Amino acid sequence: TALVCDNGSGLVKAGFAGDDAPRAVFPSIVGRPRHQGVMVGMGQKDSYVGDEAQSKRGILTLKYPIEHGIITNWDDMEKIWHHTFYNELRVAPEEHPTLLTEAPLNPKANREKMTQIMFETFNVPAMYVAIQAVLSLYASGRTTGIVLDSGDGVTHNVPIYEGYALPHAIMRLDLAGRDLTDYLMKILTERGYSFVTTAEREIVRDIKEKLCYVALDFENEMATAASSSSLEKSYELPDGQVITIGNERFRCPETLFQPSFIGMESAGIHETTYNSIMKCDIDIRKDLYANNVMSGGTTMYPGIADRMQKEITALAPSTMKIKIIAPPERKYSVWIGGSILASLSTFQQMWITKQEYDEAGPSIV
Amino acid sequence: AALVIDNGSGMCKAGFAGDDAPRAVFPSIVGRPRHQGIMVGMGQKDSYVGDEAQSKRGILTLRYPIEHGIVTNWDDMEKIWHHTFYNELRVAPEEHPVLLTEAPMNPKSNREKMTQIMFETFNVPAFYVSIQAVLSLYSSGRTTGIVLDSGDGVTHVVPIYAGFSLPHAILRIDLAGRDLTDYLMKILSERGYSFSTTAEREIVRDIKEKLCYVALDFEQEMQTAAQSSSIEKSYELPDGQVITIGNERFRAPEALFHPSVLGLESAGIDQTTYNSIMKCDVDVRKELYGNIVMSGGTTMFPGIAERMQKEITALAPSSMKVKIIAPPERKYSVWIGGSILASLTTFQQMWISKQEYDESGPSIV
Amino acid sequence: TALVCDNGSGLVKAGFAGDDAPRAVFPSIVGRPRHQGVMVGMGQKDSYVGDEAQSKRGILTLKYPIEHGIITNWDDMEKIWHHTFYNELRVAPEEHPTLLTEAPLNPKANREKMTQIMFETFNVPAMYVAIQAVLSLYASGRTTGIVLDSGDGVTHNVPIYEGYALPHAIMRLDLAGRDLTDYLMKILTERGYSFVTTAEREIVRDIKEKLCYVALDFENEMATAASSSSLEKSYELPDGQVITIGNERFRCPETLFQPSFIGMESAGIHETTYNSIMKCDIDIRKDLYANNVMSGGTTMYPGIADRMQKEITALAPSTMKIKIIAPPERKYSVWIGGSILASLSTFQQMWITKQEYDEAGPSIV
Repeated sequence: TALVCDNGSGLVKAGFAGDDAPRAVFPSIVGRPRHQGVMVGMGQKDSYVGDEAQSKRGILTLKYPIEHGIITNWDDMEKIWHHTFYNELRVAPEEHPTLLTEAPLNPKANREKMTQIMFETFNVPAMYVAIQAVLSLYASGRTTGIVLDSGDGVTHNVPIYEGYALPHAIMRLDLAGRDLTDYLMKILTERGYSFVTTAEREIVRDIKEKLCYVALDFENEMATAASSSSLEKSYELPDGQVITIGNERFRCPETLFQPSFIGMESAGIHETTYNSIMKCDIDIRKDLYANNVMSGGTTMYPGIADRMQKEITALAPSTMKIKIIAPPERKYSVWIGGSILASLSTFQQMWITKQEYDEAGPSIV
Repeated sequence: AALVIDNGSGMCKAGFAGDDAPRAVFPSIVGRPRHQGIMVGMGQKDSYVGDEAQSKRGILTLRYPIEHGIVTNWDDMEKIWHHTFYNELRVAPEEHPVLLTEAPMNPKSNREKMTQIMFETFNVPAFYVSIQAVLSLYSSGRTTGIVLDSGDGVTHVVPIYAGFSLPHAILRIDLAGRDLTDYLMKILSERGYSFSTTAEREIVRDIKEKLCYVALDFEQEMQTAAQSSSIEKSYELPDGQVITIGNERFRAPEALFHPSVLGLESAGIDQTTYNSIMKCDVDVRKELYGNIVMSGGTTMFPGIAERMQKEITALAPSSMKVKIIAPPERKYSVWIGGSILASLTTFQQMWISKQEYDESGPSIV
Repeated sequence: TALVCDNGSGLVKAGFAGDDAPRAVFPSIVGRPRHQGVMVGMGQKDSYVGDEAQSKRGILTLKYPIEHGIITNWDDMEKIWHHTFYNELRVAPEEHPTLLTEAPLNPKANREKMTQIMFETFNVPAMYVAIQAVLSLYASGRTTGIVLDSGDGVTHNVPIYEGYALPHAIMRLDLAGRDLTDYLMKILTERGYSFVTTAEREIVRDIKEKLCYVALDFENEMATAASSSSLEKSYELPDGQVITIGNERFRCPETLFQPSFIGMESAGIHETTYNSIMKCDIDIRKDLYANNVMSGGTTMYPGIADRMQKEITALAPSTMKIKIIAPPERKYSVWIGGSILASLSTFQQMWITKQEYDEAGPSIV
């Protein structure tokens, strides 16, 4: 059977086509040691991937090999792809068709390099690479719609008709998980605190998951922040510092809607939906609006879907019939979409064989 | 001497009669500041146009008043001219007879309204409006010839038999040089290519000009882009990223022959030439077949004349004299046709006088 | 028991006999899939008829099997009827007598081949084929007159006196429901609009039915268009672009009186009536001038009967009584007549059975 492997900028999820829910789920980090010391009962080790990269981070420096949707470094990608099979999944590549995911609408060479390294270094009998937002539409179990796939690096509004994007409206904005934590980090220093290590930047990254939320209306939320302590939510910062976070808790995740808040020349996410759709053919738009679907990391925020209903309806003509879906499982949607499609009998023919590599070469798809 | 200001949907060119090269060529963008302020540099003036407005996006909200060579906003079109006269050419409208252009099959009122503003707010001593294809044909030194503009704005085929357009086959495709840059801006994304801000989208426009070509046979080509990096040409993005560009090099221009890849079941430029020619009378058809003149910016792509020559040969009888003629200057022919027409001595009695304007009014054209 | 199934340039109308209004109703379209993929619900498919095809129109190749009321392909047609019995009426053709309709100039071959398909494949027990305009006269209940049959594909003048339709007096004029809608496309796009996608492609059809007028006195209604009265009629798209249709609204039905509006240098319906009544005998004439019956989808226009009233009255002898009988039901009359006829207590011994069919062969029917 086959393996599906969502390479995030920050999270890499993998498993056997057949199950509902992914097996290997690890941070996309390659760490590297900061001093010649011996690990307790190990060789010194040149690098650390995912999880042991995460725990041994302090004595380390951590690079992520995927930034903003791009695989940037290609060795550190191999270390991730290795850490899947030979560490997380307990498998040998040549046993398995493998599938990986990519950022709405491809050319060639970065996929060539993906396809290449698969069949050569690892020797997987088959590969397929399939679209990240479009696979969230496959997870949502429909054809048409507009996805907002926003992970660590890169958000995407993707409008779709048939299985594919109506791609001319796929706005990127590289305003996403990373710079959202950078805001929380600043607005807590502003609040009177400090943070130094990347571990501490994880603890920031973390308060983002647990305490940062999306109001239905910012202006009334700033008002209720100014009225009652109600919004303040403390948390024991591991050391000790039970810190209070109040108006910040929305003033960070807001950043999708206001890049002005970090100080960037982008219009907000709420508007980019309308503009992507206005860029598209005009009547099928109705279907697109009716299936606005969300996915990834930064889409996990408490309130974001109902607020997208306030916002996008005020942008669009009132009779528009807009409907935002955002799967409860959404961190894994690209993989749910993946497992099922990889396991699909009418799609079994579409996989890239080993054979097609050895004859036709890396730019197969 | 008498001016020529061709109102490109994205590219406006000005100048006079007689000049060989267009004197004032600029991005036809009206820019207004997002918070108009008290001082210099701070966004001071209620409208900018051209390369100034272009860099100043960061302070502005940009507009294109002309959509599909149909001026869809006059209150912005005017103020472009007020910059084109006073800030580009640095001259006063009331002194020079003006020649300005139109997209074929212009709704008469819109012409009459250009005619209105020119003589009323602009008080120009004389004026004449002119059809874009028909001027580009004059910049080949022809009377007769079916012409096909593909500009930034809109793509237009005209059976110009002997200096007259035959309306009934003046065909339009609303997928064009803008939507082609867009066609590229779709299909670079899963190599992590970042095109999403207007700055980035500019960069994808540059790649379209520099690398994108019409393959002589689409499918064969694809398999050479698979088999070899023969197609694969690298490019350094303004930050410094050595990217490589391959399939998109031939896939991006090909939306002109297959509108479908954008999402418009419209006939390709070739099919549309043919279908315009048949829609003319039998004897008109012969010369049109042998005198297909290409015009605009989007007719520049390497491959396009040889490819049009191939396909129209399949489409016409074996013994039919198919013959393409393309100007190396085709992004500017429409302007050159202006400058030639204004300088034509014969034509000095053909201008619309200020007299006729005030005796007979806007409707006379 | 008996069935009636009217085959149109636009729509099939099927049912049983003696039902008031058609049981099955579907667009004469036959689509083929352009993409080898599973429409998850079906397996692989052959072809799509009706609204199966009018849903999947983008991914299909649509074909019009019955150009202008003449059966133009028998492959697609056999499938239409294969769809008619089983899927729509949900029953088996072999226990059901089946009346169908035919064109006023319909060749023997077309009558005989529809009947070959009828018995020899579907195995129906008894069938009838009957001339479209007569069946409107039979829904109008009379034996005599001149029947102005304008549907989607064809406009007709069929005189009848006693039962049977008059072959050399039947006028036909191939400009009708389609030619009018896609004209309303041009004049309204000309009014500064564009029906770019599928459902406003549908809205140019919708507007034509609901909103349009055969204004009585068009000339002094052109004055009323030009002096601007509140004749203007907004309607919304699927988005919130309220489109304002005012004048064109009547300037499009105007084509059934002057064929010049599209481009045919020929006499409008009104005249062609008068001409057929000339070509008809003298003694009949007083009937024809007073039993001018109109039907087919296109005759539904607000004002068309009054207008026809005046047009032929301005051509006839003033000693003559004139009457254009436009029934409130006219878009289904061709079937109502059929249904009534099949349900007639006298018609059973004209139910042409397989016994009659076999022994005589196709030429019995």
